[PDB]
Amino acid sequence: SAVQYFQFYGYLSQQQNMMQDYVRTGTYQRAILQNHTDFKDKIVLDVGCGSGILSFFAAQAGARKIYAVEASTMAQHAEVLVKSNNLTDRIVVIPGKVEEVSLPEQVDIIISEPMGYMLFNERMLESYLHAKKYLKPSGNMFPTIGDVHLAPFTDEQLYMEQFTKANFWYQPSFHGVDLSALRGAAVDEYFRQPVVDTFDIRILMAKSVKYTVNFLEAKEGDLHRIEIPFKFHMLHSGLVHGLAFWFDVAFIGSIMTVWLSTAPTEPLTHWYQVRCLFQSPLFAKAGDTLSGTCLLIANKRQSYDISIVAQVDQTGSKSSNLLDLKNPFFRYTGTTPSPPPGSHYTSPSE
Amino acid sequence: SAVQYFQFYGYLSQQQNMMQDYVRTGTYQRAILQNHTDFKDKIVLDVGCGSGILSFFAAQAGARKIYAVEASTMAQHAEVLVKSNNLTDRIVVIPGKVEEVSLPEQVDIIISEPMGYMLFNERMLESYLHAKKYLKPSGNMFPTIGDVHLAPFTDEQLYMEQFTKANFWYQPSFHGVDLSALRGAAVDEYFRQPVVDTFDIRILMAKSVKYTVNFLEAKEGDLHRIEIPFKFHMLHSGLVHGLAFWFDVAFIGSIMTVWLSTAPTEPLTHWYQVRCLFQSPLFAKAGDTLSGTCLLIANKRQSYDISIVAQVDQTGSKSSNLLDLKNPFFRYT
Amino acid sequence: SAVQYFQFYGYLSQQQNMMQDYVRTGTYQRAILQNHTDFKDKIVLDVGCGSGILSFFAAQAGARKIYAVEASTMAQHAEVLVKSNNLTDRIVVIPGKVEEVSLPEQVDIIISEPMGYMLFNERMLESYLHAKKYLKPSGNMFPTIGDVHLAPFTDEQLYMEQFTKANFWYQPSFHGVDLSALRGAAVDEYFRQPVVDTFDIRILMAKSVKYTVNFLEAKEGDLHRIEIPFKFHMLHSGLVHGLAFWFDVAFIGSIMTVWLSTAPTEPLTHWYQVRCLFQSPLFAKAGDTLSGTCLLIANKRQSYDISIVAQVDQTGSKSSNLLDLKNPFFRYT
Amino acid sequence: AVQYFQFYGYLSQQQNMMQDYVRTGTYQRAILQNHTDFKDKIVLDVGCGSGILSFFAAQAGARKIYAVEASTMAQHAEVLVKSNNLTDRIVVIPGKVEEVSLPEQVDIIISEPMGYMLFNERMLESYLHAKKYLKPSGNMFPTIGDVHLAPFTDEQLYMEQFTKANFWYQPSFHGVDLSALRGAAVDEYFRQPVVDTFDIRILMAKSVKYTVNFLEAKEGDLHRIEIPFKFHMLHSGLVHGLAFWFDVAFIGSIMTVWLSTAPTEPLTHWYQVRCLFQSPLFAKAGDTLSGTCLLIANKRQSYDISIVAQVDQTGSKSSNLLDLKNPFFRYTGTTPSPPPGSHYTSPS
Ligand SMILES: Nc1ncnc2c1ncn2[C@@H]1O[C@H](C[N@H+](CC[NH3+])CC[C@H]([NH3+])C(=O)O)[C@@H](O)[C@H]1O
Ligand SMILES: Nc1ncnc2c1ncn2[C@@H]1O[C@H](C[N@H+](CC[NH3+])CC[C@H]([NH3+])C(=O)O)[C@@H](O)[C@H]1O
Ligand SMILES: Nc1ncnc2c1ncn2[C@@H]1O[C@H](C[N@H+](CC[NH3+])CC[C@H]([NH3+])C(=O)O)[C@@H](O)[C@H]1O
Ligand SMILES: Nc1ncnc2c1ncn2[C@@H]1O[C@H](C[N@H+](CC[NH3+])CC[C@H]([NH3+])C(=O)O)[C@@H](O)[C@H]1O
Repeated sequence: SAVQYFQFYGYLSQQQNMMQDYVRTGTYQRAILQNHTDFKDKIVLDVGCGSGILSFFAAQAGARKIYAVEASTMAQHAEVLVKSNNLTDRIVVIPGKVEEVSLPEQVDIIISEPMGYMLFNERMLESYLHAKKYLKPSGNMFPTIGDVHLAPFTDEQLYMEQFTKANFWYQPSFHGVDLSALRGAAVDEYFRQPVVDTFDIRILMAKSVKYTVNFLEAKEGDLHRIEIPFKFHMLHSGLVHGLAFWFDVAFIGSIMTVWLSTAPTEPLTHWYQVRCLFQSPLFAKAGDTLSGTCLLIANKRQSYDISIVAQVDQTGSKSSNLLDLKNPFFRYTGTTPSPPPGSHYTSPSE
Repeated sequence: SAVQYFQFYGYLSQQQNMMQDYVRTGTYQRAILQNHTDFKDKIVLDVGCGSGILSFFAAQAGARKIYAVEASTMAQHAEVLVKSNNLTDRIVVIPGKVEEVSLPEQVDIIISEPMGYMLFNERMLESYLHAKKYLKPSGNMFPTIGDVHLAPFTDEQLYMEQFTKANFWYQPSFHGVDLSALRGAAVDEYFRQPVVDTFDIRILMAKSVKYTVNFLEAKEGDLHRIEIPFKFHMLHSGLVHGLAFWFDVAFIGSIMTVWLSTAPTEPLTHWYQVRCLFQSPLFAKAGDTLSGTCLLIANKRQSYDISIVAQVDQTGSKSSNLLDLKNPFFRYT
Repeated sequence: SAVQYFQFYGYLSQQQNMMQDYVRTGTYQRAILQNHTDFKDKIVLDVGCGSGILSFFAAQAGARKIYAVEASTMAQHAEVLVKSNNLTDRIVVIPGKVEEVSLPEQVDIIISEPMGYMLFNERMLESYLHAKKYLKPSGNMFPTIGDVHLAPFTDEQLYMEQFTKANFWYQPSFHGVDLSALRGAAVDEYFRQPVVDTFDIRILMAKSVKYTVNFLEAKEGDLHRIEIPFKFHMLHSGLVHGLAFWFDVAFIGSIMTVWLSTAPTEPLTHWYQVRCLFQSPLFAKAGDTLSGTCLLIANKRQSYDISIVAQVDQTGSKSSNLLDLKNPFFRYT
Repeated sequence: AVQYFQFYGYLSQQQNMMQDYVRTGTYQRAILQNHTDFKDKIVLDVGCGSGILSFFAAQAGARKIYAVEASTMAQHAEVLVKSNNLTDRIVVIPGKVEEVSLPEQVDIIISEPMGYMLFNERMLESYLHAKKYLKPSGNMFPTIGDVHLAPFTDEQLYMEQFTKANFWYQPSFHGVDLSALRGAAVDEYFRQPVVDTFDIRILMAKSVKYTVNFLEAKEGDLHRIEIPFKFHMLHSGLVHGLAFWFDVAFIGSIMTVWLSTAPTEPLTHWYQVRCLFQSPLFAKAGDTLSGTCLLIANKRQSYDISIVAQVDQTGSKSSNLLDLKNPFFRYTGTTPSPPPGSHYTSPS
């Protein structure tokens, strides 16, 4: 539901949680300030301003007028901050959906933070693209482009954990009740959940594949159906338990390009990384090719139905999987991720 | 939304989380089996059967026919278990809301698990009471009664934990931005959050006060406005940081009465306990009396508007508070 | 106020308290005796001799004549010690303020112990500098130079101790009275308090910054306005709760240079260390630079109005703070 | 006078006084339980500080409350009067009660003018001075003040003074002979009244009480306070000095309420005060310890204390001169130990 989505972002604690992500917030601030010529005396649109922080960064960069659109009740709080920071003549908070509000004029640049898990979750990118109707023909988008990265991984424990949980139902006398008939359904449910957390990069079995969305060119409708083909050339031999997902966005300004990355090679963000499991894992040897497709289909719950089909070309062994991005499993514990066993090529005792 | 509510309970993982609470499940089973004569050859209604477990307990106790009503998709799973457990002739799953379905006959006993945090959360108690339209005049209800217990507590660490998070909004220059104008709003939000977890009973400053709901006598409408008065006789001197809440239910059967407790003196359940924090603690001395009321008003979001007003009678120190069950702080780890 | 100062130093217990600081007294004695050649057959001025201890040290080092100026009543006690130690021909107690007395001749070397908290507190340094009107050209001063050290620190416990105290004025119903309107005033007051005590150096977030006062060159008026710029290169990521202050002085003699340090890495002195708290801490990452200035303005109440302005340059996060040396928080155990 | 009022300008001290539950709670109870003395009456709060007592008076139904305050605290009180929506009932008057002007005479005066040994800080004089604004038959809250004194024995406290002074009794402190100042150091320590608490078992006789009736007394009475005493010794031993504490009474129309700082009561921010004899006196149980404690007002907002004590049966005499404005704060928080030899039955 949309109501619930906007209720979630009405809480100051959630805004705070996002603001406290230093990578995110700091990178946005740097991206805006270091490209000051894209903002000085310009007209700006902030799509989904929340607390208003990005608009304040735009004001720090010298913007003449900033329209800050916000659909949740947070809009009232942003208005309080615009007043208390004495920026009433430069920032105008507009309550409502960017799809339904009216803007007084066209803008030189649109800024937003529309990314969700594996980039697309929450389907805010559509609104962000929708807002382009207010952009002048020479206008810019901050972020300008988004890269989704995919890679196959091996993680036997993560895989087996699912069955360990579902096997609760495989008992003939739970307080006298035979639960076993539901074991299959429980297994399916667990494997339909994308897994949100981080991992050691050594579990990755091949160089990532990149899928790019150019926000200046893309159309809203483009995000209702996203087909991501992939061809992985395996670097390590073993069992492929699924695909890991992360993303980067780039702010391409007149002075410099600034990147915000959620890669597992980078410090963690509140986006972590996402893994989609194969219910049937695939064996591959170094040198093999793992080919297939990831298809994201927009649904009515502000999310996507994910279909992943993969095959090892040399053996023809196939795996097909369906996942629901709206019900991810938050697994992150804070514990340092262990590398796969058999990572020692020299004696650990030396 | 009701949609949201029933979507939450459609997941098998959630059913599993509830089922693996051994105190809960075991206490229900014992309550039913030790009172088998209340079930033997009887007609039963299971309000919100979920996986169907309570209906299976009713069947174990010899019930002749069990109508198991369930509004979520879980209903389909319960049907599978009834079939696989060879009980098609005794357990009948009725998919839908208990407020909207039709039952073939009146029942001798209603069984359910309608309790949430502080007993009243999620507002399933209303549905449970509504189901009484299907109850024969001499019929029973399992649970028969529910007691919510309140007690004042002292916990500096918790108070400062919430305060520290709220003070983020005190910053005059977060990346150059002055957030302070929202500090009052932030404190209000954080302290409206019920704190769900457990605690050592040594933090309790007075004997608990009890508020009883008799499910046999109560009417549905009664749960639209719940006024809970309290008068505590302080046993320890110190700072009262808020009120702790937990609950007991009793299954009053023909053979014996069995209690299910979520008290902090008892083994932990998936309900843990709930605490309401005061934005400013109240100082009290041993022997003082802490008086006031907890008022719950049903709202349009499947929940309650809750106000807690407490005062130290001797000094007139008053605290007024709002609690939002829609936004709990799950602190347990 | 000057009256109060000189009343304070009139008590023998205070003199005792200072004399029993063995690092201080011992370091002074070593500084003077190891550089006996700077005193042998010389004329000395002891600014604020108190008990006279430093003058006795000068006499031990072979000085021909020592003028020991003291404005408090302690002057009479010193004279008793000069007589009982049979040093009347060498130590001459001059009662009065160094700014007002008359000395018969110019001196070869000035000795004093004019340091207070953060070096500058109590404002005896300007009197010490004023005394140079009696110094022969190329004459020496013990101490010769003073280094004030600054460093950012993180200490959540201290911050919340002070914030907890300030939150008393947050109460909306203290014995029925709403105090909250004064919370802003209370927070401002408590956080204006320098925190006097020691700490583990592990709380420091960056290499200290040095500010040097050369007592041979500095002029009296210079201590009426002191501007200390600083640029810290952050070595650790975290919350900067404020700035830590300490000081060293050097006695640069002809035989050797002797240092008296009050650094937290050194044995404790009665000066401890001083910390200034920010009402709101500043977040910083390793590699960032924390820049700003500490401005001390002499006020008419024998103290300084202190302003500390600091910012995290990468984010523009600013903190402006006031410190009141007149109202310290003595925290050491 | 400047420093005195500078001290009370800080919110932290007001807070320290407010957090003393005995004091604050007892004032609140005294005022609220005697509501007929306040309901629709004209009130004067002498030295209102934060204004707390005025708020108590307002809770009790006062028609108008004049709150006089000489320190900067006056504005903080003004902020609280506005924020508590009581501007038509409470009027904050910045300035000294001796110098400001009130338009009306009042029915009752409230204040908290007590210091160490009751009299320290000399605020009672201001309090009594304020009676120029009191209607005839008007009341005083507190109405009377009782100072209690009793002889004590505390060998450790006594010997402590010499232990501290003997720092100066050494011939080569870093090469310096300090000995000549030892006598001066000893006299200095013994001039300091000792502020802290103690076990009531160190007290050697029932206290003697000196009462000041604030309804009857004049300001001038407090310039010279002569407190005669005659103790009937209950325990035998060495008498090292006199212990001091005080009570005040709020004598209302409905009931009388007491605020005590006695060592038998929970501790207050006033603690208790002990004045040492530089020469102790031996006494037997049953002997009489007679003499006088004379408090003489000085210009330092305090008193010079002269204590002359004698054991009548032996004629052993001791005299002491003390400065109440420079007391030694000795309190540490440690549970006070009773004197050794307090066991009458086997401890094992
Ligand atoms: N079509 C739309 N019209 C208006 N407002 C919208 C919106 N879609 C999302 N929002 C808000 O936009 C914010 C989203 N974001 C990120 C959430 N992952 C807030 C980012 C904020 N600008 C910041 O950087 O702190 C939230 O407050 C959302 O209610
Ligand atoms: N008015 C209503 N009509 C029908 N069904 C309802 C309902 N209100 C709740 N439910 C279901 O009842 C179950 C609740 N409970 C506990 C949730 N805290 C499960 C009870 C089950 N019998 C068990 O004990 O495992 C869930 O499946 C809910 O969808
Ligand atoms: N302008 C001045 N003219 C004369 N006397 C002064 C003075 N300023 C301070 N004093 C005294 O100097 C002493 C200071 N010092 C340091 C005290 N923090 C005494 C130290 C003494 N010399 C020692 O080392 O034992 C005190 O007695 C002060 O009254
Ligand atoms: N002649 C005088 N005229 C006006 N004000 C005076 C005063 N003498 C003392 N005060 C104030 O009285 C207060 C003292 N008292 C007690 C301190 N020992 C505070 C009482 C206050 N009403 C409370 O109970 O909190 C302080 O603010 C003092 O500046």
